[PDB]
Amino acid sequence: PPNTLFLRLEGALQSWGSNEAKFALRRTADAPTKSGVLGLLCAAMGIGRAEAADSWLPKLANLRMGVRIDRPGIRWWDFHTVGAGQKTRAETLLSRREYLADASFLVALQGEPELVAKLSAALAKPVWAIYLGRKSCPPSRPVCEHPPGFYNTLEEALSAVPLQKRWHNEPLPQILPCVMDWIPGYDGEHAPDDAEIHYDLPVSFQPPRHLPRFVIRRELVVGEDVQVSRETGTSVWRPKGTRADYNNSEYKKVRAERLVMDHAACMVCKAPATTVQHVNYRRAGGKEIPEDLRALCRLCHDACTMLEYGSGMTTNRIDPCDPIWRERILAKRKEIVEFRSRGR
Amino acid sequence: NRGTVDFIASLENLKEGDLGILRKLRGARLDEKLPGFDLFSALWWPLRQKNQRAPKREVAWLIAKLFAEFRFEQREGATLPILMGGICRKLEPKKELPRVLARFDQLASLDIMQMEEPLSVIMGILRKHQQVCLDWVGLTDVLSFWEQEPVKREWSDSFIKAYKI
Amino acid sequence: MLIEIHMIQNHSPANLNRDDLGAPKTCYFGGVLRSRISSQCIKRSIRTSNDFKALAPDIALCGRMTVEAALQVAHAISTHIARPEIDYFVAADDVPGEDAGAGHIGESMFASACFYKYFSIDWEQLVKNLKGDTNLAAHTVGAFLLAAAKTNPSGKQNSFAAHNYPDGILVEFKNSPISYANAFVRPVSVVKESDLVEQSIGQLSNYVNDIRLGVIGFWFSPNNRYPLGYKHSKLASRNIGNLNELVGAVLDYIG
Amino acid sequence: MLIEIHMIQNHSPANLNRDDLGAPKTCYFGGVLRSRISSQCIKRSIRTSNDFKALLGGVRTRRLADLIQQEAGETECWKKAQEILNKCGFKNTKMLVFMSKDKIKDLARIVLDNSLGLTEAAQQVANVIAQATLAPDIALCGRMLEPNDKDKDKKVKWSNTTVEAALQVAHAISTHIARPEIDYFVAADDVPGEDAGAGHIGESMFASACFYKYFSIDWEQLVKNLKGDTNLAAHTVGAFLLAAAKTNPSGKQNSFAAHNYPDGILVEFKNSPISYANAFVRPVSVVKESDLVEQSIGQLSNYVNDIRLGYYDEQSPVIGFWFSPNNRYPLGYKHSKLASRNIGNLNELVGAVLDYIGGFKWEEVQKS
Amino acid sequence: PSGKQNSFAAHNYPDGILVEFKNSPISYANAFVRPVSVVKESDLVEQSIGQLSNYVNDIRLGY
DNA sequence: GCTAAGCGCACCTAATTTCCTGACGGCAATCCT
RNA sequence: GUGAACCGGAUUGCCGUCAGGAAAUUAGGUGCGCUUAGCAGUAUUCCCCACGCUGUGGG
Ligand SMILES: [Mg+2]
Repeated sequence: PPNTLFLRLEGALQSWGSNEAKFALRRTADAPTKSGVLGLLCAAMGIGRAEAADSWLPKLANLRMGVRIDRPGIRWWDFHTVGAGQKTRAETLLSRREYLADASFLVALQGEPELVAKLSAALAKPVWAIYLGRKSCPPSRPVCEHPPGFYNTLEEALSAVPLQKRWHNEPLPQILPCVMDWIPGYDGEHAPDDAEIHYDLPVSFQPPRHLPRFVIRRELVVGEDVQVSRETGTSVWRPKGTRADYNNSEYKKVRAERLVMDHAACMVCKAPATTVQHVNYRRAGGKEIPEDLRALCRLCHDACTMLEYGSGMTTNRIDPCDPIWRERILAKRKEIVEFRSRGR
Repeated sequence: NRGTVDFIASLENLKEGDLGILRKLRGARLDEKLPGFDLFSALWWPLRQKNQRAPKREVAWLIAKLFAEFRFEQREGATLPILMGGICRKLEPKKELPRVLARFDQLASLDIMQMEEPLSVIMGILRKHQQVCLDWVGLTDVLSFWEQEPVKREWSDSFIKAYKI
Repeated sequence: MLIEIHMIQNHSPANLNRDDLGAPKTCYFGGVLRSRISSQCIKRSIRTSNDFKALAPDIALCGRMTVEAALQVAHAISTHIARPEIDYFVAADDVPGEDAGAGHIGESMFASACFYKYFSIDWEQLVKNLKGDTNLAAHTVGAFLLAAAKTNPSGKQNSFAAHNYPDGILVEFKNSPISYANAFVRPVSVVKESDLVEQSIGQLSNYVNDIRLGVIGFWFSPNNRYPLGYKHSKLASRNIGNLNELVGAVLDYIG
Repeated sequence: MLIEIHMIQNHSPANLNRDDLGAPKTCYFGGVLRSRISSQCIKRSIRTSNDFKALLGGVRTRRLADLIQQEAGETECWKKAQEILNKCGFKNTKMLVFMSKDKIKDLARIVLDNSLGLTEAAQQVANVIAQATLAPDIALCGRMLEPNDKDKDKKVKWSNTTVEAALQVAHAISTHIARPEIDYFVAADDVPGEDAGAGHIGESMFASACFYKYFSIDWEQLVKNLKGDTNLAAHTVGAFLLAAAKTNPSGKQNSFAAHNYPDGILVEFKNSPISYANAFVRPVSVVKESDLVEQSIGQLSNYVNDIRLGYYDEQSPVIGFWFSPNNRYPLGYKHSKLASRNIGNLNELVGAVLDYIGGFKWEEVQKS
Repeated sequence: PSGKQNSFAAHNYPDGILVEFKNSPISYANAFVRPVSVVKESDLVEQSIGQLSNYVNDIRLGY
């Protein structure tokens, strides 16, 4: 029943090279060529160099497809120096290679249902490593992300799949290009004046022989036929939360529980205790368990807070339960008695 | 934002002797003097308990010391890169203006525990030009939000648009 | 089945890859400019190295004259906005003359970046071009881990001795080849309480916290310096503190 | 066999390195600004250090004809030296040429001052310049030279001038966030006037930071560069250690006399270079207890423990010596007992690393 | 230095002068990397000379 | 066994000048004869 | 395996070198924390254990 298969092509870089490149200058096309997506599917099935040649191209090539450009990635040129010989000699081969940076494509191939089912099954199970046209460009989103469906035409299939926002506040293209294989309509019907030639129909793949094809572009407008999706995640990391409060009900029960086994007694000077102090803030706010809390008196909790404020104590506060942190606590508590007015 | 406006109001309601003990505490921490820590506790602990959006300890201490030192009234729409930046139009553009601009430029590269001295010289430049009002609330919520780049970005181009008028 | 290796490596200020004009190589991602190390740079750095040199191994890992090598690397996209810098040098004449200065009196370019580096191996084809030598393939995968853990691009390093080590390696054995570059569509903004590598690893952790919601993962940080996921949540299958036991666990999972 | 030197050095307010505009060199590391000292400045200060006069043996000059003419009391030969150098490949008073000093003196005097042919004399001069690579500073810093093929005659051939560098120096980055500071200076007029104004007004730029310095020496490449004379290699290593510990870059030292000595040196012996700058990815913030050198040494010890408990080889143990003056700053203050040989003397440290290198004592190797 | 000495007559003579003769220039500023905290029973000058002596002894023994 | 009201100031002035460096140094191969 | 697979931009380097921010300056004028009080001449002293219920083992 589903006659359309969908491919999601997104990565950090991608390069679907055009016809005018097998010299040292090796440029790219603005959209994925038919040979590129056909090769991606051939790797997903996982047949050999000549096994594609032996009656596999026209079964995937008569599938009149479309490619939908979500966002336009910019053309980045990489300065590639091949070492040539590093039989060998000190000569360096010079090259510049074009890549599409930050672009997302959706490719909808329309064909008979069983081929689409086999293509989706092989897309979920790539027997070989698949990439974005060049081996150094692995995909950043799953190629089998969007499920297949049944659609009468290429336009309905390419307008059904939504456009996914990577983050919450990013500029989206109001106008969205779509490039499809030219539907001949009725028998005859010579190609219109806007039909451009494109040498990307594979008939042999070692060495690559490409056949011309007619390629036509429509425009889609988002918000009426292409709809956005939800964010479905978080972008920033934002490490965990400090600043436990002092008025929530879950605080007072733990605070009163810690005042029991300590018998309302301080821990450094053994005075009658009236408050509690925290040792670490790994758990805070309301989530507190009574093994990292120290029952402290009024005159020494203030000294502890006087000492931990700017010592860079981060999370693990002053423990009154080790000898290392204690000997200066008494020296501190010497002078809170000395200068505070007792008189809220 | 709640917790900050009442902090500014309680700082403005402080009397002269309390501001004096805050003035003497300027330049150091609050672990070496008792009444500074008692005052910070009195002005922080109940407002920390009452509101979840209380400012962070060290930025609140910095703003308390700076308000004790300089004592400018709270007024909306009078943040630092507007007032300084309108001050930066009346100076000699080739020598003096780059020097005051570098004085304001230094502020973007400190952490929170040495920040009070370049702020002090900037507010001294403000005091030398008879500036009575400062967005204390605005200064403290952009200072407590110092961990991000967009906040320093809007700080900076606010200075730019104050300069280009 | 595919072995995927996502490595986070913070490099000290240097120039590991140079373009035609001497700048650090630069890519475009997340709607901002990133520092880039080219794939072939990392490939040749891993190859031809006595750290790795210690049917034919390393012909299957990186091909040579229809090999279709099992291991390929992605371009090292930085987790943050690239910060290229001018370094001004002079070369003294070191002979007393009436003037001063003799050298190029030029300017070099350098940048420091935290790189996400993606590596993918297919196991089945790596066995296939090794003629069924499963033990040799396991040994050469362990050798890949050992080398790529401690080999840097041997670019301009005499004047910029950048020999930093990765602070985080995630190894999974998932179904489809996915790169986590989409984790860093956000450039990493640095906060006062956390460092750059911790924030980058946290962004990776918050991104692998998704995808599973809508496979396994071995996490390596030196002596658990950076834990993947600052919680007790089931996000990393095994938090591993040493590289040797990471390689051992991966090898005993494979065989 | 790689010798690795990791030093922690706290400096007084100073301007050791400056860019075009007279500002201290700054680089972004970990997303924050860090004060930077260029590796070329450190290499020059090491080569022009007082612990290098008995070891300095290389000149990198474009005024080679001046050097060749200087060994001639009455034999005036400067235009012919310039002509033979111009035909050698240099195009002018030349490009920068690096080779030994006694070599250029003696060999160029006996070659180019000789009344003989012209093209093959240039070939002899080129052979002398290229083959003169027996100097330990040339062996450490490295050199390759390429002459202009246009001005050179077609009958002059050049041999391999590529000297592989056995020394890798990193740029000294601060362990904390960079603190650029401005010094407003005037210059008073020594004669009085009716106006009382300065002769000049300017702004110098200075910064005080705790720098992390990184050096790496390849012993096999060093003994390949200096050939089989391993005594000179040990002398070079000891002179390098003494110069790196006891010499500062000669920046604005007359106005900023910052000659502080490093509080911590780790000399590690391993076959793979390790940069501990990732210890200071998180900037060092000061606290009430301890100081900046103590905090930086603690962070460095934490990272050293993490690396040893992380990247570790049973086949090649990691081993290093820790330096502190009279054991003032220990490395593993809490738990990291990794430094086996905390050493409180520079000569003892040099002797220990020379003994690990082999059967060498410092007094024995101070004769080559 | 004669900077505002008419309003701040600070003509205090040095409390300690260490004159050393050596071939290489060394400096003792690193003694005061940790700031001097005044205790009640001692002095700022006394503690400054004590820290300077600690660093001088350390440098003399290790360098 | 432990109290409670009421009361908390504003006006004046906030400055002037002048000086702000120069010269020197800027590389070459090698990527079809 | 897809204008694709195999594929470094390589190395040679002190910005350096000269410098007082300098001379001038009262923070002054005004001020009550203050009005009430036995640590004790008793009438339930908060109690767990125990005496024909007023001794007895103590929190
Ligand atoms: Mg106590």
